Amino acid sequence: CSARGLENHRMC
Amino acid sequence: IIGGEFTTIENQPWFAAIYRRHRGGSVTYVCGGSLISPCWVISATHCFIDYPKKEDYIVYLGRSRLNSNTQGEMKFEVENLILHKDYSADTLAHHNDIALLKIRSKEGRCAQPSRTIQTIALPSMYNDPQFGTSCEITGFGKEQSTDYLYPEQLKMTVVKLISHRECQQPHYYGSEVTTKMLCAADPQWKTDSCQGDSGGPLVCSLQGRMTLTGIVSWGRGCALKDKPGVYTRVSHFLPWIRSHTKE
Repeated sequence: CSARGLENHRMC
Repeated sequence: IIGGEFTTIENQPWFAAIYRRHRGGSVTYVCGGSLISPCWVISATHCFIDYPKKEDYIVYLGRSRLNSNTQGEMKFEVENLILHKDYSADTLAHHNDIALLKIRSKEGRCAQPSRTIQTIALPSMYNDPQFGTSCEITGFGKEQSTDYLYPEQLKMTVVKLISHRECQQPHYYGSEVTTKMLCAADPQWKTDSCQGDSGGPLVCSLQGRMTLTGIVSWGRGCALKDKPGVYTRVSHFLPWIRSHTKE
């Protein structure tokens, strides 16, 4: 969640 | 962008800044994108997959700062948000991580070219620079992996393309990387894309033309030894782009 691939994601 | 340099939009005038409105009215930055024609921005599907409704988004062109207006900027709604139907998520290594945003102003118009707003050319099919070639990446992503805040000013850096042979080694990424992806990194691992740079351009000069070679997609951490940035290989999606830009 602190890196590329999870931007704008409901978990993070 | 870890490392690299501050820049303004004149130096990357196809760069698109994509934000999402939250119920209540709060707007937050989502991802980068690249203007490929007056009405179309290209980006990454993983930026939108959790919130696929087009009405949630705002796209700016000609913007150099994250939370301040830049003179000459243009603001657009998303008329259509097109995500790749074969998108998948495996740990972090996203397959087919590419998306299209058709943009339209409140006035019903598309992008108008200026000093700060221009398109980027797409590559020819299966035509990519040789490995070891230097390319640029641009975004508002984190400047340090440990940061909370995004920089307020646009950044860019240079990374070098890494062969699929090298990227597929176990001590790099193994089978996580496919031939539809490109890896790039710094030889000292000291500069890289980071969280919030996703969807942004990797631009290389091919035959004297600035070309959208890749789209920021994923990576393990940022600027870590043996862990390059991984980018959607644009030259492998030309038929997909061409069909969907008629929607």
